[PDB]
Amino acid sequence: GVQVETISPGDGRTFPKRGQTCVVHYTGMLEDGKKFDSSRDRNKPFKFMLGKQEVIRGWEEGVAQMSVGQRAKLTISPDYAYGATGHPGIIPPHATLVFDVELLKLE
Ligand SMILES: CCOC(=O)[C@H](Cc1ccccc1)NC(=O)[C@@H]1CSCCN1S(=O)(=O)c1ccc(C)cc1
Repeated sequence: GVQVETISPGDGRTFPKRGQTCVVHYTGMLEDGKKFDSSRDRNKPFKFMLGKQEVIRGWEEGVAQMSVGQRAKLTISPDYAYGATGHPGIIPPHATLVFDVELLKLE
């Protein structure tokens, strides 16, 4: 599933609701720890609507547990990410994914 390990705490009271747009900054890594993507390096937060299934299951469920302001490490097993298929061109089959995600704002 998805594990959430806090880096820096959020407000502990404002949690994303389905239908809201989560605004975040993230870095993604495979098990070797190497960065394969980063919104921070583009200096532009990434946005997604919780519940629209436009991000992997680990992200919908992991970010849903965070509060605004929280920065956490999300460790996602393959079944909650790309499974046996992977995402051709960047994530191989059977990949556990680790993301550093900071929930910046809700819109
Ligand atoms: C039910 C499935 O939804 C999705 O697999 C998506 C769709 C998407 C891919 C790249 C950029 C934006 C949106 N990606 C991710 O959920 C995940 C987490 S959210 C950040 C994006 N990425 S990722 O960082 O793991 C990734 C980066 C680049 C590529 C090309 C593919 C995946």
